[PDB]
Amino acid sequence: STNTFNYATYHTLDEIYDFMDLLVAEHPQLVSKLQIGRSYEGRPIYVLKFSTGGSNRPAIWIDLGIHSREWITQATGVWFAKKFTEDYGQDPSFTAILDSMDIFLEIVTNPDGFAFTHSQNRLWRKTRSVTSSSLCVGVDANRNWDAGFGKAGASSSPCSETYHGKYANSEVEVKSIVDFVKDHGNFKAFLSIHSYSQLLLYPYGYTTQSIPDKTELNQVAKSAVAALKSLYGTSYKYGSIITTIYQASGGSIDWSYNQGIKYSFTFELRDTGRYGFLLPASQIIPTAQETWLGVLTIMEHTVNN
Ligand SMILES: [O-]
Ligand SMILES: [Zn+2]
Ligand SMILES: [Zn+2]
Repeated sequence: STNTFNYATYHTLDEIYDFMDLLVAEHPQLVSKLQIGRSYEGRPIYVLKFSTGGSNRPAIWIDLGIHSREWITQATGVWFAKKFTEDYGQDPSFTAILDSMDIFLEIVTNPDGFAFTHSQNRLWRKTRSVTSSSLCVGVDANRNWDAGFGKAGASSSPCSETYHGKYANSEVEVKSIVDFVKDHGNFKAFLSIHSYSQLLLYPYGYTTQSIPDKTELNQVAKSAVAALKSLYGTSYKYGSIITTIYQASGGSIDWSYNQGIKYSFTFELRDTGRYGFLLPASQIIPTAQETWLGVLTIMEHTVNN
């Protein structure tokens, strides 16, 4: 049961996939599992849909683990999934959100790379797509989106960790999300989870031009970092991607924002470099707890209060 599943340790790809089947079996009144595509190697790509009814209700997209090595993200996603099922009908605020909006959660956005971090390279970041012309494998899925694709902030060299691929959406793991979100057409928030650095970022990453909704998103971001900090005092910096980290092209939130999805944010979770990607399992639950308060604040702003 999801009640005996250990949320305080890291899991394999199959354990997480089995957890998904368990959650759907236990809470059919709220969650269902969708296969939106298959990875380069043929692994199914799954999205959990949380909904209380309706026809094409406004939605919130949340993806985790696009960069496979960022294990704290998939772990936070599993906990989030459990959280949603416990809080509905309990937390008055979250209850109002699910009563008028659907939440789409993608725990393992890059399954091939995730399997690879467990079998061969713990620090693997990219997908596992093969390019016959190179001995190097993979494309950085967060440089593959049609948002300033091929511009500064990504590399054209296949061996680079930030290789953008041959063309925008070349990676099936990316195309499957683009297609799904576009066909859906009613997403109001697009949240992508990463690690590490402790930053809450909004568009743009590919250009220094300010998004027209700059002042609003910056206020929402300030509110979200305040709420997250309240719990354990964890401090986050926030701002546009280009001014807060560096210029980065072909990123997902830049693409989602240009698709009319206003509340597009990227979270860079714990820590700031002590452990980096190898965050100890003892910090899983705490990280998941604080990030939740931050995420919820953004959602309340999308239902509009
Ligand atoms: O990242
Ligand atoms: Zn990342
Ligand atoms: Zn990052």
